[PDB]
Amino acid sequence: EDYHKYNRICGDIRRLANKLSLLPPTDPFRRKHEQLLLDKLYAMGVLTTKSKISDLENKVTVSAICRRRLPVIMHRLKMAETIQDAVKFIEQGHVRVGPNLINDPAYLVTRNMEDYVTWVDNSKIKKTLLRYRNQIDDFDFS
Amino acid sequence: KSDFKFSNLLGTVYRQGNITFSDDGKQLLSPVGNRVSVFDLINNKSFTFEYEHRKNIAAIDLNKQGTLLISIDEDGRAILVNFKARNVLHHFNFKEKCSAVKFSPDGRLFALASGRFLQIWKTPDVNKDRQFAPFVRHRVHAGHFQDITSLTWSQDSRFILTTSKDLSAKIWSVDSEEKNLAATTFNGHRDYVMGAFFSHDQEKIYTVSKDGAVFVWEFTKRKYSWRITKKHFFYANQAKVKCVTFHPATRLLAVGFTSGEFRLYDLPDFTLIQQLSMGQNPVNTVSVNQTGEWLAFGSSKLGQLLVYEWQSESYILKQQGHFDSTNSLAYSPDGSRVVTASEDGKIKVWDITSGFCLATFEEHTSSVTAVQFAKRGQVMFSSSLDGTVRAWDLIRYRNFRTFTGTERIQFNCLAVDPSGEVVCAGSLDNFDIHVWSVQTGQLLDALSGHEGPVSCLSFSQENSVLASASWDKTIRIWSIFGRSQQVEPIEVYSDVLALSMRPDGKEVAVSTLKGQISIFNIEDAKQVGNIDCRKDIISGRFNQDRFTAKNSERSKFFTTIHYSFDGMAIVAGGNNNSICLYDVPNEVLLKRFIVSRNMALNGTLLSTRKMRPEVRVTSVQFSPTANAFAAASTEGLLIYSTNDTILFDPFDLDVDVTPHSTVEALREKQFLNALVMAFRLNEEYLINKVYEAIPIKEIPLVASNIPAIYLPRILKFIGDFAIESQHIEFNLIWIKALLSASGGYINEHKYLFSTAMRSIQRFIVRVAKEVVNTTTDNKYTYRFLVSTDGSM
Amino acid sequence: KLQINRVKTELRSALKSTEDDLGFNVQGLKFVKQQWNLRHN
Amino acid sequence: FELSDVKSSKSLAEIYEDDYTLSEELQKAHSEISELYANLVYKLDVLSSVHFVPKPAETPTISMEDAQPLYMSNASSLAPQEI
Amino acid sequence: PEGRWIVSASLDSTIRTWDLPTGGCIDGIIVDNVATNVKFSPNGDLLAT
Amino acid sequence: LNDIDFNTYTSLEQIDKELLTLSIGPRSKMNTLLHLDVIRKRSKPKELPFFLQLSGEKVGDEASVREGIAHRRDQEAQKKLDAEEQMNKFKVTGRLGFESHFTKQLREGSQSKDYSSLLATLINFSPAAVDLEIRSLNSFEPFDEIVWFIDALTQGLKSNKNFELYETFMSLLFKAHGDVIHANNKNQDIASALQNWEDVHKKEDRLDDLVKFCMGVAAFVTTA
Amino acid sequence: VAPTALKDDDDDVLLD
Amino acid sequence: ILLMKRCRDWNTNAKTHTIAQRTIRCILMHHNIAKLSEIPGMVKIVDAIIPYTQRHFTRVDNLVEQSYILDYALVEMDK
Ligand SMILES: [Mg+2]
Repeated sequence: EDYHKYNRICGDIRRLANKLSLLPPTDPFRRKHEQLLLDKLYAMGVLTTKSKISDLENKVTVSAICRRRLPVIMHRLKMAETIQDAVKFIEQGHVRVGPNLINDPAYLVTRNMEDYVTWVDNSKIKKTLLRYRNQIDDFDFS
Repeated sequence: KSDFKFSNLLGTVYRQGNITFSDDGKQLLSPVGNRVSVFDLINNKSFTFEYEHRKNIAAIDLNKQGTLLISIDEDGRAILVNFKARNVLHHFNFKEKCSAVKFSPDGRLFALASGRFLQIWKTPDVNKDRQFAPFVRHRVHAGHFQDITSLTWSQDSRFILTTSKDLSAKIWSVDSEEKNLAATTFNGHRDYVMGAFFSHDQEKIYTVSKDGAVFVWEFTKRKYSWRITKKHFFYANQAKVKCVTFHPATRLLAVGFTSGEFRLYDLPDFTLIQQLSMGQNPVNTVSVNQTGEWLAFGSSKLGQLLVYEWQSESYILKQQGHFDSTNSLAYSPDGSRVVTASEDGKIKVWDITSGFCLATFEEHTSSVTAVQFAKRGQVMFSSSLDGTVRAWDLIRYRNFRTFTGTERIQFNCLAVDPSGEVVCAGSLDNFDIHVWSVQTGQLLDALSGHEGPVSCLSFSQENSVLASASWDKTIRIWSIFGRSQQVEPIEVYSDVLALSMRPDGKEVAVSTLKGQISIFNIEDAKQVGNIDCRKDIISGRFNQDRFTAKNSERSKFFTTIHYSFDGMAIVAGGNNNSICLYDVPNEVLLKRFIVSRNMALNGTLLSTRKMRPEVRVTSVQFSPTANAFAAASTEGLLIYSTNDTILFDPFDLDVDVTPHSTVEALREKQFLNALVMAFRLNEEYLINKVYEAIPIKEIPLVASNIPAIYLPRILKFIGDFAIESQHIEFNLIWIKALLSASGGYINEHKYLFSTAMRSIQRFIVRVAKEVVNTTTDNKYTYRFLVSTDGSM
Repeated sequence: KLQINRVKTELRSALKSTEDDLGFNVQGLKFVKQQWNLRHN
Repeated sequence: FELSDVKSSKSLAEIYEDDYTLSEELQKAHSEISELYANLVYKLDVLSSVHFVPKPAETPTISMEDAQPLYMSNASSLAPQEI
Repeated sequence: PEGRWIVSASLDSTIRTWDLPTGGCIDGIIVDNVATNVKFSPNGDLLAT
Repeated sequence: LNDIDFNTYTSLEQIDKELLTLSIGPRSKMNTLLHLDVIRKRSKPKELPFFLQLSGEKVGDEASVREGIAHRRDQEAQKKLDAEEQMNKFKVTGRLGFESHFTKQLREGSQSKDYSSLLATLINFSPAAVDLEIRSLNSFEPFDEIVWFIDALTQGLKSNKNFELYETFMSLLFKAHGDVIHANNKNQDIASALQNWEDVHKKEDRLDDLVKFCMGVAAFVTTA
Repeated sequence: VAPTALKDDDDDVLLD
Repeated sequence: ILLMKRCRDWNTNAKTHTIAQRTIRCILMHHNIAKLSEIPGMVKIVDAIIPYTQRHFTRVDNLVEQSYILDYALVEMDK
């Protein structure tokens, strides 16, 4: 497993933030950009809680970005037993993030969109869930 | 009950390939992705060809006669089209990547640069009937050892210069007998040869290299042979020559470098006429007019197109398209202009008639999600993911106000009160609809109640109620104006993606995730109709798919919908390759349009994202003129119009009604009968003939006696005709007669005549006022000069 | 009918008189700007 | 303020010369900061975007795009109150 | 396709094109073999018989 | 009847002589002509000594400042050098006639009292070409060229064709030669030519009456 | 001729 | 200069612009326009008058358009 790309993202966050530390503290230009970076990472879900730039130096990690992966997200939500099963469901097109079907396992769910990841309406997997509960309603076609 | 046909593509003026000037010099041909766009510079108009290639266009050329246009894609597949009739003539496959194509100045022959081979073919005759196999190869030349960069025709159709990557410029003779005349290879350049040209006398040959060296070749004694008499160099610090063109008559050399700047030189003296820069991106193409007074330049990276008049240093054309897909579009209330927004965050205002960008706004930091006009039309609003809503004054083109939430909420949808005093926006993260005051800019309040993100908003243009829908599977009608506030929620079977409000304001349609368009009555809050859309939607299997298209459910719904201004049809689009037009009262599909046929686009047919461009429609709207609808897509703003009207759609026709009888009615001076009969046939040419043959004295008599059924038709005819016609006073006489004669009837039925009156007001405001406004200022300017005391 | 016919005529003339003065001044004041610009540029 | 304790590379003539002819270096960092931010935003945008995201993009220059129509004049863009 | 013309064939070995707005035969042909069917292309560029 | 036979029809150049007709072309030409000046400005492309003469507090001579002891022409001079440098850049030697085509017809039209040829070419020039010609009109007494141009336009207005183009031409005339006309308004030739244009131009006010009426009814009918 | 073929000094001294 | 300063201020208010316009009209009609330009500060005063005059001209002109409702009333009564 290669985390080359995420290391570059983590590194680029470190190099960028360091340059802000160099720029004089009272400058409004740096303060605005530092907050935008923190807001962006918070929106992405990398930072679970609003953090300071000094915290952003060390909280950002490859594992944090891996946690936002859709198959990893599904595993915690218990939609899939194991990551490999989650990837297979994504490839076969049984999962939707909001109104959009995502067939790319590499997709990272944002913080707001985390709540709306679910099975597609006509998935045979979804029918298996409702049949197990005996709650399958054919008016909803699922 | 109208037939819409693709007319033109806004938002894109140049994508790649070579731009070509028309032989008359009054029209410019620019390849726009998978199609060809033609710009009428003198008349300031444009149109896009309806024919479509499988892949992006690579090389095009138009013959000097102006009758035949050849276009070649990146796969070598060619399409020959009749320029005058705008109809495809033939398809031929050259089975190889053709770098360039050029017609002979005679027009009998055209030459192809295919790899390292020069192929010469015979031009099919346009006059002759359609031929199964019209393309015949005159000859194939194989001299070069590497790909041919470009080719140039001799003025007499007797020689061709081909420049290749072999650092050599080589000449050939079109006539086999004339092989001994020109069978020479020119060498000496230290880099790729980009262009070889004849002089006007054809005695001299100029060759230009990528390194920036121009070699002048003459036939002279050392017994006689071609020699480099003079050498010129472009001393660009690092820029490499990208495109070269030469005009023999004026001896103008226009060169575009990779640094994004172009130089004009006078040969053989190498006098630098001028040097300008369009930007930091390479200048991919350069072209010259037939007379040599207009220079056209094209940069592919940012889609810039520039037509430059070096005589007067004026810009005939200066345009740049959207770098990103157009996320939203909005028509001006009268339909004169359309505003487009892109994922960049830049808003561009377009003129429908000219098809050119009047202004570009770059204040928004992030993508602009929605754009909407006020009912008055002077003001335009836009919302962006950066967390701001901005109001734009289009008479003065300024952002006179900006609205924002307390905590920087990302906005996806927007709606404006008809009075232009309240603005509402929705978000995918807050679940509340923020309301602002236009005059003050303060947060009036947040409308709460949705348990899901608010997907879409709309105010009723008349009743001023607000309708919102969400992924909460519900629709809420807000009566915000008034002493007391009411909310009426309506449940829906699935998530609501798009919402449209009927122009009369009595019904609302919603497109759901199930692929259903459901219509509800707002006053009663009960469903009145439903339309199935899953089966109509055409979705292609993506190249990365591991499941079939029929089993695929990626997008079998419509993410955008809009009513027709008559109220009887809905146009719908989504993340798919189909634009479906339905009829609300009877719930049937009137027609389906294929958005794109480009094979490159994905939908037409663990750290790395597998992503390629896809075909999708972001927004659709009907033109308020009721003759066209525009659909924003990845390639650009597609506009379909019913202007051509080649169909025969008679109304209440009878055996007695005939075009000959209508002319006889005019000859007998039965003007009212002739006009009525012309409308029953519904032929524009016959209506126009009768319309212009009615004397001024008889207009009030005819106008008062027109049957009420034909009144909406005639008013619509006048408004559309008067916008581009020259008979300004004749039309105004007709409008005055109709309004005075049928003014009460129009008022009694405002909705019936809403589109006809709007077109009339566009003519009276956008052309008629400008004439009197200039006429009156001369009158006052005149009086001051004569009445006032002259200067010392 | 006669009252509306009358009220129309004097209403137009009074309005046009004000507009005539406004149109005259804007052109004259514009001309003054042009001459100062020409003599001082 | 910080005082340099090392020998100045600039000779005494040069310091007078330089002052004869807010900070260029500070603005230099600003341009790099924007470049780093833009590249970072693109990389995150691609990873979290459902749809395709294109990569963001002396001599006299021509302005391809203008904020106002060319025929429109700056004076006509000012309100009477502003004048 | 535009609804303006009707092209008809008959056992008298002729194909006639009729202009509906004027209600008159604008073109006439004589085919050696009787044309049993006549169909326009949806685009209108081709006529199949 | 051939037009009926080929189901086509071409709009008349002018339905009636008394009826005002616009030019057969784009409507943006009039807008371009009036605001040609600002278009040009908006379209213009975007642009030590060994004995350093330094004194004052900079070099520590604070005593000089206490006792009270204490280039734009050079830029003007350099701007002068650029102007002549621009002239040495171009050395065209082609033989050109004394008079342009535009001015030649202007003289001929006055001689024959028929500016139809001059008007016909006036409609044909580009907006840039039109502006240069009007600006280049001679402005010295007896002001023959200015009077002739007014006479040409006055004939065009009588024709009731190309109404918008002739109006904007006179708008350009006043813009470029208003001071000349204003200073010598009392001169008989200008006053006579001006009066004749006013006599015609006064007639073309019916259009304003039609335009005003239609909106007042159209706006009212669509509203109430 | 090439194989590809078809088919007063005004004095600068001026009195100032 | 004093009088034009008053005319400038009166012009800003739509309730008093009418008096300002006629006084300005009288000045232009009874003075040498060449002399008026040379007066220092006159141009800056004339800078302020023109934009407000244009606003007042755009209004009133619309009132002329609205006055044609009477014309539409008369033709309806004639029927
Ligand atoms: Mg109460």
